[PDB]
Amino acid sequence: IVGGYTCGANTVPYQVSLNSGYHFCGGSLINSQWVVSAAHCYKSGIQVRLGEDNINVVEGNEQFISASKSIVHPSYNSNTLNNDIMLIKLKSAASLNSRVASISLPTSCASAGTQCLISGWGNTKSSGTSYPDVLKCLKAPILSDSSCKSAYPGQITSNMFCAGYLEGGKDSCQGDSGGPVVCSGKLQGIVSWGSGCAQKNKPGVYTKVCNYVSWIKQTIASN
Ligand SMILES: [Ca+2]
Repeated sequence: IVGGYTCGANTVPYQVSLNSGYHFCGGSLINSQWVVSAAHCYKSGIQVRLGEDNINVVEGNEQFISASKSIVHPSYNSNTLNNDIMLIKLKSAASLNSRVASISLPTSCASAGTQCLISGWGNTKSSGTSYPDVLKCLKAPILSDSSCKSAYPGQITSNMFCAGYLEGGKDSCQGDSGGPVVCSGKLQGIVSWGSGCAQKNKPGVYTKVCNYVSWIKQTIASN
């Protein structure tokens, strides 16, 4: 399968579903008490759902935990989606196992051409509305900054990256907001935006997590 595929149950154990009566966004578990997501996913009364596969069915590996806190990045701009990152505290610590695991923070930024894993539940159709119910996966390289910016002129900042193919076809536009981009076992990206939807020269656009690591560590330790 060249593109969107079915991950397999609990193959991506750091993957979280944010629920407000429905699944509205994804997120990543970074330690037993904290989740990172996109700031554009900011909402009151979240329930964070861990160990999911089929989000409509109780399949036995779940943990359902209310969010106690959310902290949107102080420089988040909801017009440009610059600094599209938010931290979510769990009311109770999650219980960690094979299917519920934390993802490490990067120690450096990943380079262009690095193959990454993008995951989520969101829309599959470049042209229509089709929302599947088990965890979906995509493997794509990080594009060069040039390639990214020339696809979205004036719209890409240092705190963003693109991943995929300049011919489009395979993309995570609405492909599940808030969800992870993981490269070499490290969390590099957060599913942020993408003008169009898998259009020719319209990749996915991700929050460049490697710029925020000091913010994340300082903030979680203080909160
Ligand atoms: Ca389930």
